[PDB]
Amino acid sequence: SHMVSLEDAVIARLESHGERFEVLVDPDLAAEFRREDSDVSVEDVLAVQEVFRDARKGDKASEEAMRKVFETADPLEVTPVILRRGTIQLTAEQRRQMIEDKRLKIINKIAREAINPQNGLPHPPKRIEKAMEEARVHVDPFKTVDEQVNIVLKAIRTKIPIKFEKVRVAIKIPGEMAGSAYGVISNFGKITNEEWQNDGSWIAVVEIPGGLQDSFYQKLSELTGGNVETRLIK
Repeated sequence: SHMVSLEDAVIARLESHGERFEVLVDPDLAAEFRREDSDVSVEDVLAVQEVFRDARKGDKASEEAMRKVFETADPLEVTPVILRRGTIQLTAEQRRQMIEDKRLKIINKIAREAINPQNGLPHPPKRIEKAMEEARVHVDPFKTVDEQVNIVLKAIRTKIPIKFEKVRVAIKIPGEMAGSAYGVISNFGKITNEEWQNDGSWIAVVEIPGGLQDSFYQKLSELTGGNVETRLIK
């Protein structure tokens, strides 16, 4: 059962005519809540169901002040307005930790999904990282990894040849390993076709994120102790 630690909670703040209203929120869930068509409930976003004047100092808002500003004193009705119209306040440590966390996740997600369209091959994480530096990418502490991946990809595509692309790999493995390979495959992609062979081996066509071509081969080879054949489809 999930909860934001009080250490990890951030503040969402809304000011009206010089008066602050603040709530303590899970930063990941708060970011999701801000997205279009999110299924995250406000109850899951809030660390406590209380509206503060100052959330770090613990001074809380009057019901009268909330009614004046929001036309409601219900924290579950006030909070969505603060989240959608307000700002996010981070401590120095939180900003540093969040940027670092998201930076690594962005590098990995790009490395996983991307290929070099010139040769069809993956870019190692280190290459993506180097491109981000060249493009002087600033990672945001708060924006979701999903949103930032697209921003960052656009920024680095002038530095390196890069595109998100799924690829299809045909694999051939001994029949004894087919059950086991299904489990490995499910970490990497989706089986689009599979056929037991006349000779007892098993062939599967697997659609994977293009940046995983080498990792996929490595895991399959380790599983089958080298008893695997792979090729890119066509």
